[PDB]
Amino acid sequence: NYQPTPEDRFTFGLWTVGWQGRDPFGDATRRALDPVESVRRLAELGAHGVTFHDDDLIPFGSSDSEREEHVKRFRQALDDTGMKVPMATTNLFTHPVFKDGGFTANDRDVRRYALRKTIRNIDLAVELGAETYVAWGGREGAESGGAKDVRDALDRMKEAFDLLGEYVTSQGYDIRFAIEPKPNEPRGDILLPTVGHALAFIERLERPELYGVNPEVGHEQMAGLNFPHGIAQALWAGKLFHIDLNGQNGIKYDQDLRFGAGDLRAAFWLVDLLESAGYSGPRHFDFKPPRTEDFDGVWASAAGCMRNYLILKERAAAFRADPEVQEALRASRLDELARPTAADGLQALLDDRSAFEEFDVDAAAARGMAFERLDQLAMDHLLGARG
Ligand SMILES: [Ca+2]
Ligand SMILES: [Mn+2]
Repeated sequence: NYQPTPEDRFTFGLWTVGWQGRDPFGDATRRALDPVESVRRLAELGAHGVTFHDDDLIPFGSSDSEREEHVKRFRQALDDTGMKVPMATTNLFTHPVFKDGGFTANDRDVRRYALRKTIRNIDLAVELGAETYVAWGGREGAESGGAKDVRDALDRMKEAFDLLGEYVTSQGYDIRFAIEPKPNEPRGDILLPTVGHALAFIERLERPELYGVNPEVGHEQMAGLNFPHGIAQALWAGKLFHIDLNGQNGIKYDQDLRFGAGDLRAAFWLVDLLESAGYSGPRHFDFKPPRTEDFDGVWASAAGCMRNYLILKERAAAFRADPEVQEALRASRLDELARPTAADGLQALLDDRSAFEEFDVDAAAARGMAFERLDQLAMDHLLGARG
């Protein structure tokens, strides 16, 4: 019955199950959770670990002795349970100082503060065991055209990331960075709005090897993009350092539903891809139990994240192992897609009359791709009508 175990690498942010339910239009519907309780409860559900923003773990503005107590208690709960902390991040979005951004705030003093706040938490993240440090630039962007010169902003963004890379290098840390794209919300448009834009930006950093992406299901879907396709591009680039799993119904505000909700078939094809590509990173849920729920419903929603991943993993595996699917894939020429177009080389291609001058385009055109039969096998497997 689809029971999670630590090898599944399922992780959760403190801010996920800890979301109190405040929204644009609404006061909290749930009391705050102690991070130690979340670690305990998630461990009992079969999670592998947890993640945190600085300000989730240590309230903003804490004294040194309050900070020490929060960290000691958390480290303790982790040491007790065997829960890991594979990723951490900085809150560069809540405090009003970040109203125009952290790294790309127009005010230079805010950009410097953002970097110092991030570096403090990188040290803590490393201490607690994180392999990935995420950046979600949710305040980087604009509501209006004159407010933000994007080339200058990208210069500032690059400067910031490059300084963070210099910092980790100077310390000999092994931690790597991952940019979590989002196209909009809370800014009217956010910089680096998709996986593609983040991948492209990373190529211009001084040490690109230190940076990858942390794509989120719902975020790419807020641009109407195909999340599995974007993950394939990230994999192709060697940059899928981490991933955020959740659900989203289409182009609208960022819902952060439990994984499996929203676009179920996209969830199926995503799990298929991660498993068959051998992604080995965390399966992290950046989700929020709806504010309709009480704590029982929080834990049910968290369990459902994991359950749905495991159901989908079984269905995708059954699909790929079915001889009838393997024959359909061949019928649709997926194998031919894996062959070089011209391993014979350019000159041979140019001189090959069979490729062009003498190619029977009509016979090629007439060959059906057989994609609908393939996709109905996939549907039948997902729905358990096969497998
Ligand atoms: Ca996320
Ligand atoms: Mn989101």
